[PDB]
Amino acid sequence: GSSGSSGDYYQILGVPRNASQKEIKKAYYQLAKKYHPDTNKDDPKAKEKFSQLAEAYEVLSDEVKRKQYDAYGSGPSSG
Repeated sequence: GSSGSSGDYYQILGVPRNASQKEIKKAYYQLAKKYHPDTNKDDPKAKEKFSQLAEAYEVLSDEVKRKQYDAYGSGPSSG
């Protein structure tokens, strides 16, 4: 129960583990625009957040990456 999870793309984007291709796409853009580097001038942390998004979608949007990630999507990081 560590306050603040990092790694689960589903969380980064804000979609359920059983999201839909449509939701994944729509969400990705929704978040991206929200955490845009342009609007975020005095936000050096954002630049990092946005990067996470793109990477998240790339995998999800991809059936291959999503499938593999679906099984290899575990957080063994002690907690």
